[PDB]
Amino acid sequence: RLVQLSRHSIAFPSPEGALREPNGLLALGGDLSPARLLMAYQRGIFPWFSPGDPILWWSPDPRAVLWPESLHISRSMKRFHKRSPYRVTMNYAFGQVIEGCASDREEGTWITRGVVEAYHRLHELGHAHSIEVWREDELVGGMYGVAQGTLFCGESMFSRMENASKTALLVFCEEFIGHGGKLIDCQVLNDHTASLGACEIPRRDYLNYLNQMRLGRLPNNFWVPRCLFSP
Amino acid sequence: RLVQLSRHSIAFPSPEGALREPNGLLALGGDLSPARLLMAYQRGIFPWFSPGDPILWWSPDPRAVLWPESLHISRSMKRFHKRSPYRVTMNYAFGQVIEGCASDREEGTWITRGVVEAYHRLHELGHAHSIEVWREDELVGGMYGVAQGTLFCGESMFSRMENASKTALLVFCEEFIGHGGKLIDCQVLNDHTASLGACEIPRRDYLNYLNQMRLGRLPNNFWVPRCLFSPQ
Ligand SMILES: CC(C)C[C@H](N)C(=O)O
Ligand SMILES: CC(C)C[C@H](N)C(=O)O
Repeated sequence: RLVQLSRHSIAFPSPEGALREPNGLLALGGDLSPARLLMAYQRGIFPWFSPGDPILWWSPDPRAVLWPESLHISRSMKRFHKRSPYRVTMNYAFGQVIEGCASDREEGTWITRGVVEAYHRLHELGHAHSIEVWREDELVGGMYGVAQGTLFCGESMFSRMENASKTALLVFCEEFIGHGGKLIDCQVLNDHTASLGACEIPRRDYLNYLNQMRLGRLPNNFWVPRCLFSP
Repeated sequence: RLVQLSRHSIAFPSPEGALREPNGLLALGGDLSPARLLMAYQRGIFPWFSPGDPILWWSPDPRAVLWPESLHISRSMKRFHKRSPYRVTMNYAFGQVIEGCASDREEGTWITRGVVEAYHRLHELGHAHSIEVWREDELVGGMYGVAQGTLFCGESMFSRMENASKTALLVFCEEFIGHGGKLIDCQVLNDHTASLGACEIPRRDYLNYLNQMRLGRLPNNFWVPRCLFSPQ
């Protein structure tokens, strides 16, 4: 299997052909052009690879996902948010947010300048979005991802101050479900993501949901840059 | 005659009182704010002016239009599309399409940073849409415009590869016709648009349709980003 892409085509092989180990490895090569990424997200595929390696494309089985309404907020966090010291915005500083996720030397080490430029293009074309957390005038956290109708693909999140991440995710979810949102894609289940309510589901089911929710929509102004939470 | 708009009011004068030559010159000034732009379209007025000049608003008589079903496709163009090398999408890259038209260097030269931002806002707001044509991984054409119910005002289109904009309009028309689309506004006829089957009707007639179709409605999700046609 494992198809090798090229500049001559933006089409990917079927997700069902992905490898078992590593989980979901479907293709390598191509580029991070706006059209190829959209095609990918449209088919439940996403790019991830370490700096120095060719572009690797995935669609694991199972797929880690998060039902907005199932977001788990600790009793402590709720008390924290009740008197939150942060304010949350939407699409105010995408560059800073993705650069925030990049600078942390962990899972975000895969975010190279090439990746940053690629997603900043999707954000400029209106498909990639960011939620920003502010402490005074400083960005202390947030998250970003690619929208797919009523489905949201969460690429990553970062935090430079206690409870910043949870805040962005807490408020976003309220906003999301409040206006039609139905699902958040987390790709691969991990400890932190699992502690927040993320659960695994068969890839085939994820695909069902995806081509089902990508043709849906949220209010015309749902992604317009604005303030989301401010006491 | 012809009025100076004000940053104060977002209202327009009766299109029927426009000049004959230059055809349709109705007003000047104002700004390109969403509210005002959206209002002009509602009234069958559109902005057009060269860099350096003040905003100019127009409503020509006659008006150029295109009945979707009457789109003319040559026999060799059908042969081409039958085995098409292009991919067509909706709202995948409005900014790139508009910049593509601005780069035309013929008359896309009126499209300044200001005009681009103004139409970008209407896109952000969901009133302006684009149709992209891809060849492999490259954007080779497309068109963008403002939706007005079952009426669509085609602002402009561009081509970087043979038959690109024709397949853009061909695929769009099929999509548009299939879900309730009634008319495409072309503003002012030009050899190319004329070969595609566009024609001229009296301004009072166009306005008549406009006021009828702006009430019409297409599927609630007609404009969400998606692929409309995939090559083979
Ligand atoms: C919303 C989150 C699931 C985003 C990203 N997948 C992460 O693990 O941080
Ligand atoms: C897109 C076309 C059908 C209309 C546009 N005004 C043009 O002449 O390019």
